[PDB]
Amino acid sequence: VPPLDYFDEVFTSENWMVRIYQLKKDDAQGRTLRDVGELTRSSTKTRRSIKRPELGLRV
Amino acid sequence: QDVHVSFPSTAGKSRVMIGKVETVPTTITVEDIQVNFAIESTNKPFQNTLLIGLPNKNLEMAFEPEIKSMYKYRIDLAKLDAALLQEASRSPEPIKATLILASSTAKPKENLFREILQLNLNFDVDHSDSSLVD
Amino acid sequence: SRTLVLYDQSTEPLEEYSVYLKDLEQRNYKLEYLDINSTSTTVDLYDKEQRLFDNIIVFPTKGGKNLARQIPVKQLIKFFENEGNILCMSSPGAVPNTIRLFLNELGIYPSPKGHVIRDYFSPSSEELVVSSNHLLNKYVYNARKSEDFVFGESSAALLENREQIVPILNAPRTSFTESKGKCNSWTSGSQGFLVVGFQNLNNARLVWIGSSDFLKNKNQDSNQEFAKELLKWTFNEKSVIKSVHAVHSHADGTSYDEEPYKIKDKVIYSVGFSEWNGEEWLPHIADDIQFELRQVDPYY
Ligand SMILES: *[C@@H]1O[C@H](CO)[C@@H](O[C@@H]2O[C@H](CO)[C@@H](O[C@@H]3O[C@H](CO[C@@H]4O[C@H](CO)[C@@H](O)[C@H](O)[C@@H]4O)[C@@H](O)[C@H](O)[C@@H]3O[C@@H]3O[C@H](CO)[C@@H](O)[C@H](O)[C@@H]3O[C@@H]3O[C@H](CO)[C@@H](O)[C@H](O)[C@@H]3O[C@@H]3O[C@H](CO)[C@@H](O)[C@H](O)[C@@H]3O)[C@H](O)[C@H]2NC(C)=O)[C@H](O)[C@H]1NC(C)=O
Ligand SMILES: *[C@@H]1O[C@H](CO)[C@@H](O)[C@H](O)[C@H]1NC(C)=O
Repeated sequence: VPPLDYFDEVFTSENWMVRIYQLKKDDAQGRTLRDVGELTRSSTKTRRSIKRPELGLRV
Repeated sequence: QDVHVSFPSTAGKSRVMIGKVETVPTTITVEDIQVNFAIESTNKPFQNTLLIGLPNKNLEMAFEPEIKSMYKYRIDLAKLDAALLQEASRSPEPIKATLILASSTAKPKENLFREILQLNLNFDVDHSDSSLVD
Repeated sequence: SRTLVLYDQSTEPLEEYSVYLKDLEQRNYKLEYLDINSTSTTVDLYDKEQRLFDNIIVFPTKGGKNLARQIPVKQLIKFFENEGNILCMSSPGAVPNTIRLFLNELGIYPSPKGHVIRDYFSPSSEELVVSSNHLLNKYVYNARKSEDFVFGESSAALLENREQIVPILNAPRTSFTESKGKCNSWTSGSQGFLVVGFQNLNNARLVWIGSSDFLKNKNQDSNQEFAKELLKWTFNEKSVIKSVHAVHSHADGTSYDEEPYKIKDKVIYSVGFSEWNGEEWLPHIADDIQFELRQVDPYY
């Protein structure tokens, strides 16, 4: 079972019969909510990686 | 000195030609793949850039090849255009191509910055709900 | 309105940025000087989930373990989600590491060290001078007449296409960027930017300047006006907008509660605005604003 990023658990009953999840409010800086969870969850993969990215034109 | 050629090698029915309409280039000719080869004109090496786009909307992109002699500046109108055409097709304005050739030696006269096409294309407007325009 | 500066002794003196600082003190701010070449932490931005300083301005350092000891990335994020304001700059001779990863995490990409821009059509061949007909945005600084801003050796940035980017100044149309090699590696043309800004939700602003010698005492004659104006925009002192209460009712006096709406009839809608120039709230006049009556799909 992989982890979810866009939701979070709020209440879960006694014998695990009803589970209630809540939509997580949107990111205050434009970042996709998968990328911030991957940044927090995995503090490995450190590197220098000086290379220019492949972007489109700012219109 | 050197000579430089140019050709789109497009994937559509577009780009009718107009032409050009201090250290000037002489002329441009069409051999009608679909080469638009000019004649020799030079000032200095070490800087060479072809600019396609329009500066009224501050939107352009740069192509920098060399095969050196002679140069090749092929401009694919199928893959190497992203959102310039979708601005170009709403309000009909001719997109331009401009040649930059310069270097550091103090020869102000020997510098080259002048557009040498005024082309006009009609492939398709074709909004695919591509939001990243305005 | 407690600020907090970060200066490096080894690269520049601190008295070289003098005339912009204490005029900054004149409208009742309070500074806080803080070294990076003296080994004692003493900087807790957040204490027991309470943020202390309102503002941060930094100065260009040569990387180092000291800046990573003072503030790493996660305190900049958690500081910046709680309405703190940042003025930060870099240099071609020295780009720090955590600042570069913080800004790449925001959405603007500055060029690393060794890459420097240059122009072969400029009227002076030593420094790099940009004319005042490149200014994109208008609500931050509006150029009254023609001016010529002076930079030194400087870096350029290239950015993404988000809603929140506010670019201020641009590169000349005949520029490029070189490393030790021979090309236009990082950016080329007028797609490099030299002063950019960033607003966000829960409104809080930061600015990036791509040049070291833009706030020097020796260069104060040329660009004194522009620098003061950025220093007002960044600290939430100009161009803020407040919204007056919005009501809606029947065409007549009766409110919605007393007669709830039928399938069709006549209503109206009104709203009001206000703008703060530093001292008073004044009325804000704008030609276009719009109303939308949507269910899942706009109707009106
Ligand atoms: C049970 O549940 C269902 C799901 O919840 C309900 O279904 C929904 O119903 C609504 C309306 O009943 C649907 O809205 C439609 O969408 C169609 C489809 O267009 C296409 O939509 C797809 C996405 O699905 C999109 O990718 C395509 O590009 C394409 O647009 C659309 O043609 C309809 O017109 C309407 O779409 C809009 O309607 C709203 C207002 O209703 C406007 O904001 C918008 O501009 C647009 O067109 C309008 O058309 C009106 C009359 O048709 C007219 O009054 C407006 O002025 C406006 O524009 C006009 O356009 C025409 C021609 O272009 C001109 O002649 C004219 O001058 C003017 O310019 C919705 O899609 C649908 N949802 C799903 C999932 O199917 C269902 O109702 C419910 N049953 C019930 C309640 O009984
Ligand atoms: C700055 O750091 C260097 C490196 O350790 C040190 O030698 C020097 O004394 C420090 N202070 C100044 C004023 O240069």
